[PDB]
Amino acid sequence: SMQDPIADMLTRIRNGQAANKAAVTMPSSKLKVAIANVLKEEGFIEDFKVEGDTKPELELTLKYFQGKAVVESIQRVSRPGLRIYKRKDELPKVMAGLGIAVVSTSKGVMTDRAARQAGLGGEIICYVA
Amino acid sequence: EIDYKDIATLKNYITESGKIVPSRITGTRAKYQRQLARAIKRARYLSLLPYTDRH
Amino acid sequence: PVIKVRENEPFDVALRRFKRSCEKAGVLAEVRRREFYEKPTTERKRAKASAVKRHA
Amino acid sequence: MRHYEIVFMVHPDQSEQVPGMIERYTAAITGAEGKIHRLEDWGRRQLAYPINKLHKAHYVLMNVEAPQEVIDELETTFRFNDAVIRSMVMRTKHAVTEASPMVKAK
Amino acid sequence: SLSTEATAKIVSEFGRDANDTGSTEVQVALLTAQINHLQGHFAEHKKDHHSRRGLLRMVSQRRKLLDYLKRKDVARYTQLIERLGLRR
RNA sequence: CAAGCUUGAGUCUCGUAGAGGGGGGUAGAAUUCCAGGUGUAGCGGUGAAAUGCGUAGAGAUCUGGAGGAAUACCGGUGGCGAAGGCGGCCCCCUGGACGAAGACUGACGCUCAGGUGCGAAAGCGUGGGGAGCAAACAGGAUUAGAUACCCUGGUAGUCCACGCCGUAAACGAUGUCGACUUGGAGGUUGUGCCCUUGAGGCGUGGCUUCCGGAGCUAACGCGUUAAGUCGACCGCCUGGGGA
Ligand SMILES: [Mg+2]
Ligand SMILES: [Mg+2]
Ligand SMILES: [Mg+2]
Ligand SMILES: [Mg+2]
Ligand SMILES: [Mg+2]
Ligand SMILES: [Mg+2]
Ligand SMILES: [Mg+2]
Ligand SMILES: [Mg+2]
Ligand SMILES: [Mg+2]
Ligand SMILES: [Mg+2]
Repeated sequence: SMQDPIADMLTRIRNGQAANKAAVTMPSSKLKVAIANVLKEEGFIEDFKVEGDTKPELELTLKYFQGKAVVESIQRVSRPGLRIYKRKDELPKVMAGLGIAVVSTSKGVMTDRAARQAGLGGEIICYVA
Repeated sequence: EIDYKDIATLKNYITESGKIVPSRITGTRAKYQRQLARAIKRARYLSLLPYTDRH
Repeated sequence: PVIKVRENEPFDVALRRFKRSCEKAGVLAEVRRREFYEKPTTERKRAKASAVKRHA
Repeated sequence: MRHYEIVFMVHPDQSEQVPGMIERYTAAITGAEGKIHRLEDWGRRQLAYPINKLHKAHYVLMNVEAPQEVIDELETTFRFNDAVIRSMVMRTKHAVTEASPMVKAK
Repeated sequence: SLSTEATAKIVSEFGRDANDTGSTEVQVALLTAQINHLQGHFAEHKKDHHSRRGLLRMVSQRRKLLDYLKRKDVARYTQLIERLGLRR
């Protein structure tokens, strides 16, 4: 079943990028929007849009640099089957710092760098590079 | 539309020996070749059509 | 196959007409097939093999 | 109520019982709140192949709308009756009242 | 399966109206009626293993619906089982 | 924890295709047998034979009858089923799938150790049934031998009822459910639309076959029915032999 909506969003991005698709649409959620924000603010996607009221649909405009997709790798870390939580000092850095780790902290969803600056820890949602 | 009573139309889809003619020869649709075969068998039982070219 | 010899038609033509009626009805083919027992697995294997051959 | 197309063929030596059979069959259907839509006495007809050393037999078509109880006793009365050499009751999705190709080919 | 007239009768008896067809009480009663009717079929046709699989699906579906109603409204469940004469 | 929400999952209405299951009828071909007509010296079988059958009249042919088992053609990389498997025709009882349009319930869902049920053939028990086929067994051959392959026979068994057994290369050698990712040609089964239609034109679902792109793979190959990209849960593997 649809037990992991977050891994689905990442897979929709991953497959869309591989299929040279201009955009990817999926059923929306606050958490999907919070991740979409971090992806846009770090230049992994162009822009995101939430259409509808009763059945919200999140659309993400994919980014393509030159002959290639911007998102090289996008993997789910913490998942329903095994939750990954890290302390401020244990926070992981993707590509030795050249990539981002989406962390869910007490003060919201942000990058590994952001949480490190804010002295926070949390659930490691995904790795993006 | 197909009926065992219409031995007029039925006689076109059976051979000289009484055998049902395959869809590959008659060019009929799959759904209706099945409907035909049932009608030919229904008409055969009721002695409206023969089984073999002996009787 | 029931063949009726026509008026002023030679015997050679009537026999050739009969041989073609038997060829059409598959007389010798149905006898070859029924001579010996064939397992359901074997007739299913033959049907699959012939369907593959009917692709050129 | 279900729809049925009954076809029974009577021995030619008993072709006189046929009107009496029709009267009785119709009475059992109408008696059980059932309806009769088509009835066609085809009379003596030539058989495609012989059945019980016979060539020719009396045919009767019937398109009925009746409960499964009277259609069951109709099926048994055909087995029990020696006059009926063959019968076939076929369930139909809807009632039919149109000249069958037997009425039309004459 | 269960007749148009028989199904409609159950919908009225257990539903909020004639159109409240999805109500758990309606659903459980429609399954109860068919499970009970089929008892007669499987008494004569004990070797009908294929149809029995479909009956067991009705039984397992009823159980899942009954357990759902038990946690959502204990009173509505207590009434429903007493109304159709079932333990659990 | 509380209240919801309708997209997941169900319920309802009308239909559609199907060897899906259980029961009861019934039909025509053929084999064997019995009974009779005609007929006369062979038939049958094989690589060749012989065993075997036939002057108590076979085989061949025609007619009548008994009985069992299986359903030619249709028939199709056709269809249905969870798998095993399911095929003449008719009815009765019944399970599933799919489509169209709305309405209803409101996360009721997915998976599943243990548990439970089903489960080809052979085999087992009791009573039936027994035409054909045929383990065993007998005879005739082949061969250096021939406990075989071939031939003539033939018992269990194969068939039915009720129990049992619980296994197969039980295979797609591919666990189930869900989401996402270029295409081409067919087959099958729904349905919306358009024409003067004794057919086609344009869509939109379910299933299925061949080919193939990316990707994947040790390769072979797989390729929207994945063996691709991901997630949930389960089963299982850890060198060969021993086992
Ligand atoms: Mg049904
Ligand atoms: Mg016979
Ligand atoms: Mg509501
Ligand atoms: Mg036994
Ligand atoms: Mg032998
Ligand atoms: Mg024994
Ligand atoms: Mg095993
Ligand atoms: Mg390739
Ligand atoms: Mg391929
Ligand atoms: Mg070892």
